[PDB]
Amino acid sequence: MKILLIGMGGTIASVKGENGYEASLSVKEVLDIAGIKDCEDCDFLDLKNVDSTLIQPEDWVDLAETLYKNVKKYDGIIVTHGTDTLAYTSSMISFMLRNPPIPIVFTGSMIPATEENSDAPLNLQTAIKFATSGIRGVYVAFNGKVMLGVRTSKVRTMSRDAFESINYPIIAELRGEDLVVN
Amino acid sequence: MKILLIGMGGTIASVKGENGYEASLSVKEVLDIAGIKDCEDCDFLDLKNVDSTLIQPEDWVDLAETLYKNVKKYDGIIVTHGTDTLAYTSSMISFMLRNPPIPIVFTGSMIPATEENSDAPLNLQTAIKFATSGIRGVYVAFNGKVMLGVRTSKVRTMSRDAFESINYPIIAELRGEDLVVN
Amino acid sequence: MAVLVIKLIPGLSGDIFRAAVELGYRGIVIEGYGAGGIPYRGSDLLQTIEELSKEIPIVMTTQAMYDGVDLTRYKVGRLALRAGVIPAGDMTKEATVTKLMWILGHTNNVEEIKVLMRKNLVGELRD
Amino acid sequence: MAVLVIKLIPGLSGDIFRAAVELGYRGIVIEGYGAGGIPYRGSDLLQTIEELSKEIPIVMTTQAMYDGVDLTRYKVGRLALRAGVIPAGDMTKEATVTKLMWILGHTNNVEEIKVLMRKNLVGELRD
Repeated sequence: MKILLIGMGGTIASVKGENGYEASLSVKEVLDIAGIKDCEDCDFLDLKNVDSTLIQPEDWVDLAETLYKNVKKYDGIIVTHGTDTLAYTSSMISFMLRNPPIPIVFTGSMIPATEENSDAPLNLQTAIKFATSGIRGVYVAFNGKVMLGVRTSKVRTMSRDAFESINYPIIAELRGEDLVVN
Repeated sequence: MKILLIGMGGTIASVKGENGYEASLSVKEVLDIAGIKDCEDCDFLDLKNVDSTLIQPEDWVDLAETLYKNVKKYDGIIVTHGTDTLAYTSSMISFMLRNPPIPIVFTGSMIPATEENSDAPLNLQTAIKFATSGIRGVYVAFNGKVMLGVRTSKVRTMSRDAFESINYPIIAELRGEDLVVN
Repeated sequence: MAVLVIKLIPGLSGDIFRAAVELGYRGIVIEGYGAGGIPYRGSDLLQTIEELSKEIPIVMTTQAMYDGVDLTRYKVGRLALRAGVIPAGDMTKEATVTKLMWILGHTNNVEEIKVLMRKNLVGELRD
Repeated sequence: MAVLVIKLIPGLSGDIFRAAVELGYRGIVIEGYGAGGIPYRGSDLLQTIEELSKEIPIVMTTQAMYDGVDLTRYKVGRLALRAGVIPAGDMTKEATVTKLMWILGHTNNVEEIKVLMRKNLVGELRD
């Protein structure tokens, strides 16, 4: 029931102005604007606020250190991330944190959390439900599916169904309020 | 009703020995071993007998010249080809032969025509049915589908359903003895 | 003529693109992330492209299988465009590579190549 | 350390691989066709790999999205193996690149890297 949410930026947290500026929400702001009010005991940590296209290998070191110092203190961790290099990060973190004691769930959205039709609420609810499972490891939640993080690829560039599990079964799939694993 | 079949090699024409040699059937041998007996007026031309992985840009020049000197003499042309670079060839030929007067259909198989469970008969029947349509252009037939040749990609490496039309509707799909275009 | 296709990965530098140009490659395709773009901080890749894109065509497609690129959609895209990157739109990777090859076969004028790559020649592209 | 990912296309030569090694790249991934392999006639690519694969790991994955590689399935595969190419099995391209990067972070022994790449470390590979 105790969850840590770590922000890295991405479209999910994106906020655009008419002045031509591009700003970014913190993780807590993302959850609140996405309308997740059922997050009972949740902490928040803002590690980065970048377009994921900017991600470099040094960022994976930072993220892994951060994860390593929190895996014992939480029952689950969620990392919000841009979709562009999300599967790269989830892959590298999988090699860096061999055998996490908890679920570590990467997610994001194709449409900013600030828009009315965003996929952010579905993705966050999915990640949250899975961070409460007892299933240890590194995963990606997107479009109602939970996929093994080291078997995930971005497959579509302009769709809500942006990710797939490649050559491996999907871990779980949302059906109502239920994550189903078969 | 007058069709030219051009062989380039590939798995479809592959024949392996216990001596460790690898041999290749000509196009006519492929059709006959695949059991296509309904090919009324068909000519045959063997341009190459190679694993398609070997294809280089100079081969596209040869193939295009060959095609250019036959497009007027036939109602349809079929080219048998290895699956590895099939979509490359069908793409380049599409730029080289702008506006062919006839259908030009690339095809092949994941399983050699000599095996009992081969996809060769389905692929060849599909290509033949489409070479008899009045629909001009460069296309790929595979697994019962006809796809625009310049929108085709190899998507699977170990399946009969090896190709897809990317960001474009499938041209036609087999249902019985019928090619359906919607 | 000779084309080089390079996948964009985190931390990829511009030095191999220089080497490619020096080696006599007449075109380069970059498979970017998502709808396409070049990282503007964290590497010299963007600066390198600004320079090279006026000497040979630099084409951007996507590493994803479906939906293609749209360099107007994001800042990383708009800067790639500013830097002279030619978008591949919704073309397949096979169409993108072969189309570039075909074009290079009868012009090396980068701005001419740019126009051709963006024009639907035979059904490969929505222009 | 630094990894380079190159898509195999018809007529691709070995010269850019030499340049990559000379530039100090510690690993190279090749996205081949289908179940994987290197053309044995028509280019100097295979000969170049025979040489370079003992200095840095050369990894082979596929350009296709599903089913991965199997270098034992075809002659072009078996010669790639003979030439010292490390297969990526059924790994994603993201797992392949990042796994190589991670390994290179604590050894540059090519034969050691070879073993690691072929071992299922965390669920990324069927070994």
